[PDB]
Amino acid sequence: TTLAGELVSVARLLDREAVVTRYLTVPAEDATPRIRLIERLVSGKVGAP
Amino acid sequence: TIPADDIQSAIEEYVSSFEEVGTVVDAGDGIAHVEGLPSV
Repeated sequence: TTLAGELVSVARLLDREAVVTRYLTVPAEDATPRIRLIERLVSGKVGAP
Repeated sequence: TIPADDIQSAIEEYVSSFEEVGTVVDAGDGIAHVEGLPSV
């Protein structure tokens, strides 16, 4: 239920700021910069799963 | 929860990212489009 509470506002933010949505969407090969992007953004925001 | 609007930082070091084989996405009649290749 808190995975809901987490992920739903994750989606809220990702929707309202489409600019970085684009950058974490670019299908370049090595995700590592993008996983760093999203975790650097919201690691201290959420639970691990 | 919500970030402190520091997304611009996240993106600017996402490109602080700074092995480069772009992939063809479209092709036809002597014109191609290539994805990737951030430093061309």
